[PDB]
Amino acid sequence: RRDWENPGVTQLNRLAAHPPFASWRNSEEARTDRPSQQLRSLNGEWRFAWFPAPEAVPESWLECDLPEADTVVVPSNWQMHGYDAPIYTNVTYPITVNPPFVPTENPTGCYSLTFNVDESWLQEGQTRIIFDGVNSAFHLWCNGRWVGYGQDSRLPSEFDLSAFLRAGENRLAVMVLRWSDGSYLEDQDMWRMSGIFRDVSLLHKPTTQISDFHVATRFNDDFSRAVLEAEVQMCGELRDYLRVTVSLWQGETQVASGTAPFGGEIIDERGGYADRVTLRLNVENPKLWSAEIPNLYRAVVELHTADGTLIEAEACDVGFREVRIENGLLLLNGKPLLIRGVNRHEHHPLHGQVMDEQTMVQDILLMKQNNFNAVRCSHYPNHPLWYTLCDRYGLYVVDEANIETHGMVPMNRLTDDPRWLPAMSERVTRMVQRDRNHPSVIIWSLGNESGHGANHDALYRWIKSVDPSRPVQYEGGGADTTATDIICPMYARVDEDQPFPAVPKWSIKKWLSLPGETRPLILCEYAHAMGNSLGGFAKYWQAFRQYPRLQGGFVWDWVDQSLIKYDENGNPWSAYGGDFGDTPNDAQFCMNGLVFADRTPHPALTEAKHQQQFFQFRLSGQTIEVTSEYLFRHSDNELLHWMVALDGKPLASGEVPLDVAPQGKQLIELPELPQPESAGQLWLTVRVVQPNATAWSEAGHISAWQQWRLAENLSVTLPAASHAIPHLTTSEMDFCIELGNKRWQFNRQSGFLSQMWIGDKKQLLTPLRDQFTRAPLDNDIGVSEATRIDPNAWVERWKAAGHYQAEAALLQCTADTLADAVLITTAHAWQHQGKTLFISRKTYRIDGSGQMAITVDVEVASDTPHPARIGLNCQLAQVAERVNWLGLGPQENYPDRLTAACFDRWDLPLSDMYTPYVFPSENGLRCGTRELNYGPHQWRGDFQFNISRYSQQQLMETSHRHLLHAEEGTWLNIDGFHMGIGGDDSWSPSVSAEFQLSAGRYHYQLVWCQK
Amino acid sequence: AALLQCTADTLADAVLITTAHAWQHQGKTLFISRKTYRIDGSGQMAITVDVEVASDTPHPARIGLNCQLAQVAERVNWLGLGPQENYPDRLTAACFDRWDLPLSDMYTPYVFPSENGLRCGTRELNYGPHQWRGDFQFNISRYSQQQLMETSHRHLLHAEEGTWLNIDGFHMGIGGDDSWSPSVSAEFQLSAGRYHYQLVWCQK
Ligand SMILES: [Mg+2]
Ligand SMILES: [Mg+2]
Ligand code: NA
Ligand code: NA
Ligand code: NA
Ligand code: NA
Ligand code: NA
Ligand code: NA
Repeated sequence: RRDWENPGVTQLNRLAAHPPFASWRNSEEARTDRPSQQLRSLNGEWRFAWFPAPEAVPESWLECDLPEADTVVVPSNWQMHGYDAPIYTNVTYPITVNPPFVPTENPTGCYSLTFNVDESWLQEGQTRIIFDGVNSAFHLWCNGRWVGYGQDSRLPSEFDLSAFLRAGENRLAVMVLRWSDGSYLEDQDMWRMSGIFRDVSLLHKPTTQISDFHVATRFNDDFSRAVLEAEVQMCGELRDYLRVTVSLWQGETQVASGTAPFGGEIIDERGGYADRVTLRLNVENPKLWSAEIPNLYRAVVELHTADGTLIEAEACDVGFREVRIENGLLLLNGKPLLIRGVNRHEHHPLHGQVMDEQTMVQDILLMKQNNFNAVRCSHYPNHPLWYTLCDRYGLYVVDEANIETHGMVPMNRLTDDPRWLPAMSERVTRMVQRDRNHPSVIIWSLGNESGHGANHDALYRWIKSVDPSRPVQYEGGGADTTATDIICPMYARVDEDQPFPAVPKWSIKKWLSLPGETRPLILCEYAHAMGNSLGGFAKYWQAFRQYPRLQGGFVWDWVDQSLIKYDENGNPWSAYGGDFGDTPNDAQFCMNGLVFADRTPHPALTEAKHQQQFFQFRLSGQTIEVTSEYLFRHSDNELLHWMVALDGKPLASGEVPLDVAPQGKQLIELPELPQPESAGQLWLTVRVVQPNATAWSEAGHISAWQQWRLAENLSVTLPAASHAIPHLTTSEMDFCIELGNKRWQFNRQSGFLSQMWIGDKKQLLTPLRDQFTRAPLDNDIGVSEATRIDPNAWVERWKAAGHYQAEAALLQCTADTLADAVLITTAHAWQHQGKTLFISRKTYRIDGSGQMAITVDVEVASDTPHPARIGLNCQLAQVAERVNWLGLGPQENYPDRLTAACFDRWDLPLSDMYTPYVFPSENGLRCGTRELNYGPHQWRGDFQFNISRYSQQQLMETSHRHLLHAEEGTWLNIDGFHMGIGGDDSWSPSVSAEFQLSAGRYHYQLVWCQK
Repeated sequence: AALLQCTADTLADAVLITTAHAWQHQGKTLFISRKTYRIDGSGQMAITVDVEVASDTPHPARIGLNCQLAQVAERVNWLGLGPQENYPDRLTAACFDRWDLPLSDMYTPYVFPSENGLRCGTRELNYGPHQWRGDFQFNISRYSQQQLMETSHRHLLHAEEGTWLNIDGFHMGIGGDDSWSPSVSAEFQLSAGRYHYQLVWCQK
């Protein structure tokens, strides 16, 4: 029948979808969500054999275990065990586009498991098996007998095993197909794996059972009163003595309880559902649920007899919250939301796509600690535990159907095809039937990148029909089609329009007011965090706050999809597309996260935390205006800590308790501040600290911060008169300056400071020369390849202009002696094939104080691509342990991504000045620095810089970070100016005009001396 | 202007004059100006200017130099934005080219006198025997900033001796969204803290 090549057959003998069941036989246990004897786990060691195609599987395998098979762990992806290679492809399907057919060489995983079943389970009731996740299709045999078939890799497939099992030992045989017609609906930008990668369990239910139940909560005008409505459905034999009791608990305190026999109200001319019943419970002053305060209640559903005998119990956590769109705004419990969200794939560096509680909790904590309050299930229903955690920890979830047909041409070829409506409907309907009781889920999504087809409109309507409690969104077809209640574009920019044909990406501000538009706009994806990114992040947030209908978005995305491989000596390294022999592939585009695969933060995470703060501040005189962006909670676990410092020197600090109501304000006046001892700039820094621990944070957690320049006192006092005078020594080849223990050497042919001495030690490995380029960032590269060059990408424009091959032509080099110093003057012209790209004019003034003032003035041809930077560099001879500086820090920061950094005195080990992006590039920069100290060297001025053991050349020539090798000495890069990193997207120039080096003529000055 | 430094150095083919001033008021240093004047054997005077503006003082109306030339010519020839008066936040209509106008046209007769006649993006200015080169903004007329500031009606203005010249490295926006509250957009307020600009003065 080749059921895996027919979208008309997505399952065989599969049981209906429903909310999480456990069939407790004790109510108290259901109330506490404790383990159930009726819900067993079959996770653990299984038998597994790999085959190249289903036709290669031996018939003996159904009856008897294969001796060639290995014992492996389940759940898991067999690619992670190395049976075959995992594939990373973005848009292009991993298989030939020829729906509904798949390759004949279809990797087949044969899993089997011998397990016990107690006679008590077979003597009464129904025993079903549940597969939470099987990629991508599979057939099922129990004791040699065929049971059923299933598709859709991201939702549970359940079958009734009652007629197949026997008391004692039993053997399951599961044949998993890597590819199937269902693969055409699973073209998400991520690794292509397969296997039984989610929990497998055994559930026993009484013959007469609770087959389904829906929990709803509607409120009155001010939410002071609510009604919990619970529709319960049963299967089995109807009897008058049967009853359904639904009780609601708030902790240990029972809040309400209701009981009733089956028999619903009249529905139509044929009557009503005799097998259903709706219980309604009133609740006064309910504790509302929100990401701010995740108050949860427990709903216990009991199926029993009128005499009081319990037959079975189910239950769920209930969160009293209302989600509705009104007058253009998405409201939660009547208040307009501000989505601080992120897209999150289920990815583990070692386990692939198998999730575990530990990892889920770790992601959630990091998210809430960094001011995220929402997550989007990109792009499929998640592991069931994920919704439980979000309910409890408090995160707004967008539940997304497992539907993506990005590779099709056009994108909606399948979604507009009625013969694919069935397969699509199951992926949407079975998702709703499974998660509709989770309060964390506030929005349903019809899928991702599948264009806009009629099937979308149909399913969009189906949801609005079955579940009115949640809005429905979908981005395909233009982000604003008839299949979405929310304008949810991906990578739409703040002010810049991208008028693509048929599916343009308008600036979000303009989008809201297009003629006739009135819906709220929340980007389903924005701020592509690939590599050194998130430049311009602060621009979205400024907009979200000013525009009521710009209600935020979900950053793309949470964690890099890098995998772990081992080298020749067992050393692990982060691998990406193509590193497994997988081809065609999309290399590093699988790494777009705010954190590395191991959950170690990327520098951009801190920018997100800052911009996403819940407290806004304003300064006026000595009064700080604190404004809360919370919608429901008072600042009951926050205190404001202020600190005034002069050029890094702490001059005064204090603490004030924060007592601000949601959306309210608090005025805090600072004490009379004492005038600073010397000259310099006074800086004010405030921080919001949570004194007490929470479920998601430790005591002392900093949730927000801000800075302001206070009084500045310009130094107007001339330094002491030098004692000695620098001596100049002109020679055919050099201009040497001597001053005590110091020696400066300027090569007259190159016109560069080729060397410096402090006593007997040389200070340079490579001369100090100008630099106008940088090792290409992922955003500089885009989709350009050696095979497919993108002339539009920044990297290509620089290469094409000769920026990386520019050779300096010495125009002038003269030496002059002053009354108290030696003045060296140079002028270089960088040219490429007769084109003068840049002209550098400098003057070095070495005085008796032993200081070398470097004054630089650059000219950049208006018709050459704006340069990546304008500074100097050199390979210092020394290698120190610490790096001390006065500027923006402590973490890496760039022009368009430095709002999170603060100005102060920072001190870090040299290694922290290097950001280990898997794909190497220019990194570690720190802007707005007035003083830098390394070893015996000190540079002063107003510049940005990066210092490490890796030269820009090595960084741009190396593909993986583990292949880098510390160079001799330390490479220093001091820039007077540096281009922005961009990041609105990573496949087209995204550096905003204000952050491009286009002034034409640049000036900057540095002073080098001993610390 | 409090003088902090004024030195002279004889070079291989020129004389270098270095100065440093600090403008104060009530013991507060508003701005600091550092310059060097380089005069070579060609008779050209290269002026390098680097200013510091206290971050806590209101952003200055402009950053440049001014003086009253003894000269009084009839024409003003320049290579920059023109031919009409243009300011940083109102120069889109101006075009870059070689303009040549009568001195009076370098003056805008606003009934209520104020700073006027400026021209931006100028790389070369020619007046009488003088020529200034660089990348500056400028206005030139027979009325001083002081007279314009103290005179209520344009008909009460009297032509001063010689010609008043204002060469700006940077000039604040004029604004206009309204005329009863600060309206100069942030990007047009001189708030960088440190400014640099250079000029070359010569004859012919
Ligand atoms: Mg099928
Ligand atoms: Mg895609
Ligand atoms: Na697990
Ligand atoms: Na908003
Ligand atoms: Na990607
Ligand atoms: Na508090
Ligand atoms: Na590279
Ligand atoms: Na006046």
